[PDB]
Amino acid sequence: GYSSTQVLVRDATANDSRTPSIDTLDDLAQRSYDSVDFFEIMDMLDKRLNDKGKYWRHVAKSLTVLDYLVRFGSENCVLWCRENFYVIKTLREFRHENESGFDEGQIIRVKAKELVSLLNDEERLREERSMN
Ligand SMILES: [Cl-]
Repeated sequence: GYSSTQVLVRDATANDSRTPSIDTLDDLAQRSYDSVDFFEIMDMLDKRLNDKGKYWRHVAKSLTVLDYLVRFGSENCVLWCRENFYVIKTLREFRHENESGFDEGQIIRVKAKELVSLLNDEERLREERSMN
């Protein structure tokens, strides 16, 4: 019931201790230039970027994917972020503390602040994308 690309996004953002591999990130960036795949990718990231609490790994890993797409993927990836900028901005406020009382949300807030800064700086974004 999944397309190839959907399987790839699901694995890249799974609730586990792995970080998205460069191979998978590059696959997603390349596939984002195909409009059918682009929409499949973003729909899955939308779901997982909007997760919370003990499922924070879905959020963290989706933010990793999203940053990579903004830098290396199609222009459509940038367009999506600007449409959905409010949601990305809210991730700067993401909260979750684990059983040990450790703040698992901090990594998400840091990632989100860095992505918001990049998206707010058109020239820097365009320069990075051009060099990539
Ligand atoms: Cl397929």
